[PDB]
Amino acid sequence: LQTTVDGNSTAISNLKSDISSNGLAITDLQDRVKSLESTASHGLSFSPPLSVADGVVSLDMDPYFCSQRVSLTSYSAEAQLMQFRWMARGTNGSSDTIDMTVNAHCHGRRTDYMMSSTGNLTVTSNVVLLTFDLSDITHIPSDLARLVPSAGFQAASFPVDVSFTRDSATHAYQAYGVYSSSRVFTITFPTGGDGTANIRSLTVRTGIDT
Amino acid sequence: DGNSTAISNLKSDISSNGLAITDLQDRVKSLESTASHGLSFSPPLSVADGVVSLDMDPYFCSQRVSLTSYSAEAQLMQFRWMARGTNGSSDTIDMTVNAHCHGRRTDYMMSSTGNLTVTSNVVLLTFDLSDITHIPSDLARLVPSAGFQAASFPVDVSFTRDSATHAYQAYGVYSSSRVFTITFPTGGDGTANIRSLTVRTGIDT
Amino acid sequence: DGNSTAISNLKSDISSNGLAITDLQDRVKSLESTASHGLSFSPPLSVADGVVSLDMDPYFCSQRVSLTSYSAEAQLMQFRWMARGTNGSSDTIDMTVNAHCHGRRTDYMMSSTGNLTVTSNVVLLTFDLSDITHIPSDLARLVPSAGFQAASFPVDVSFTRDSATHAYQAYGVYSSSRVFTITFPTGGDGTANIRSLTVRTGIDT
Ligand SMILES: [Cl-]
Ligand SMILES: [Cl-]
Ligand SMILES: [Zn+2]
Ligand SMILES: [Zn+2]
Ligand SMILES: [Zn+2]
Ligand SMILES: [Zn+2]
Ligand SMILES: [Zn+2]
Ligand SMILES: [Zn+2]
Ligand SMILES: [Zn+2]
Repeated sequence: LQTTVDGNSTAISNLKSDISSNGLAITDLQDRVKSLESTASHGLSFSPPLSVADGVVSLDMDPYFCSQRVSLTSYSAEAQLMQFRWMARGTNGSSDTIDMTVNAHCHGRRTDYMMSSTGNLTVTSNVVLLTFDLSDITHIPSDLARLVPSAGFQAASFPVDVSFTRDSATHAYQAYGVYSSSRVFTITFPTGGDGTANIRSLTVRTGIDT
Repeated sequence: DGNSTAISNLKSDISSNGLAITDLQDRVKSLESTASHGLSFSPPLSVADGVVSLDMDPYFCSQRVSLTSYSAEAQLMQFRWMARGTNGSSDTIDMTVNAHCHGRRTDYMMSSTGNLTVTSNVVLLTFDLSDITHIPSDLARLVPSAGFQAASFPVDVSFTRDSATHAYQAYGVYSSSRVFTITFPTGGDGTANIRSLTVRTGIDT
Repeated sequence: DGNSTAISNLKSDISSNGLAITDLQDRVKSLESTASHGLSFSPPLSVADGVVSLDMDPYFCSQRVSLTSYSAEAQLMQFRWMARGTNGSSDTIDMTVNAHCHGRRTDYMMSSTGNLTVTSNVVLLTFDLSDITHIPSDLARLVPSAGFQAASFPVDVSFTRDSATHAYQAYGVYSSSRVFTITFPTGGDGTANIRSLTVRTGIDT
């Protein structure tokens, strides 16, 4: 009986020792888990144009502007040469309309217009305004987005080159256009004289950022 | 019996350890669920030694804190290029070419002092990179992008014919990455000679 | 013997706790190895309060879900620039300048007021920002990028001399970030006056 009690006491002391070892290991774990819980990269999110899908972070790229070939580079979208007819509308120095043959070269988010006319435009003053509304294109191109300027571009007048024949002589002017809305721009240019007169063989060259 | 008290005390400590273990298990299971553990990066994003970068083509873009336009130096290349009549001419003509490369835009300004014999009212004139002998060091600035190659593109031409100037808004098209052909009116019909050909155009590379 | 049973029971629970601890140590070691810990982000990527962004120059690019071209408003600046003859002229000439700033491109359309006295067959004409009257607020739009400044660039010029028009494909080059000089033929020799000078060029900013 004395040996029972004394032996059990030694066993208890050994158990105490094990419990303290577990106690210490618990504290080390608690410190380690506290440290892990403070990890800065935990909870990261990504704002457009960055995005995550199934743990893969990507840069979302507009193919008319940029692409990747390992590094971020310029546009991958195919260029187009659009060909259509556009009835331009004279105002402010003309009441007439003129049918323009238009080639629109769309490359990246730049669209360059090259236009020439058949027929003529009667003018009454030394300056005329000519309006280009997308609704007046004879057979609207499918890719309409390429003919609409960006919000940034729309905010300013932009240069337009014009040439035409008046009294069997060709005149040419550095002129300007401006968008009155996303679908409509108007150009203003000298007519090469005063009074009622006719100009023909009108060419318009300009370009826009889309 | 003194032993019984010691046993009762040990039980309480074991139970305390158990509770702390359960708390740790819950916290570690929470840590294992952390959404950011699974993260990788797709080009043009890349990671090296824990640093995540945007890899940038210096001909297109750069950083000055924010992502901005190209840092690559522009170049004004000057060289001669033999162009080849390929329809409406079987003649050739040596062009003096200035190529202004700025970012991924390359603008051509060409002129000639020679003569081109043409046989019809339209001529096709071909520009193959192989016909540049004194090549510049960055020949990739003369190669259009895949996207740009997909369409015809505007070319202005001017020349003299029978002592008269002619100028036309004309078009070119790449038949391959190294070759484009311009198509333009010759200013008349039959066999004739045109002089002082100027060509102005540009490409996106 | 009774406390012997109780000691066996305590032993079993202590053992269970130790094994639970070993498993937690393995899981925590694994968590400590997590590759995504300590990720950082290099310009133009940045992080603020755990949100990772692409910092975008609004004159170059923007996002509309995807990374796209500039959002900044275009501007048509109008000002007077007094250009200075720096070879083949010691004269000055006042230019009316429209600068069309769209994204990081600035296109100049200039027309002259008055006559420029030239002395030779080529003139150099200098455009220093200090000579602009009523300097725009966004002066940054008139300063070429470091990349652009590295090369000469095309400039179109036209003017009148002795009642005849002349027009040349010419070139300019920046001597410093604030100053460029254009070089062009004057259409003759000796002392003369040219008028109605127009200049058209563009720069990447
Ligand atoms: Cl006992
Ligand atoms: Cl324990
Ligand atoms: Zn006129
Ligand atoms: Zn973690
Ligand atoms: Zn002709
Ligand atoms: Zn138990
Ligand atoms: Zn286990
Ligand atoms: Zn003077
Ligand atoms: Zn001349």
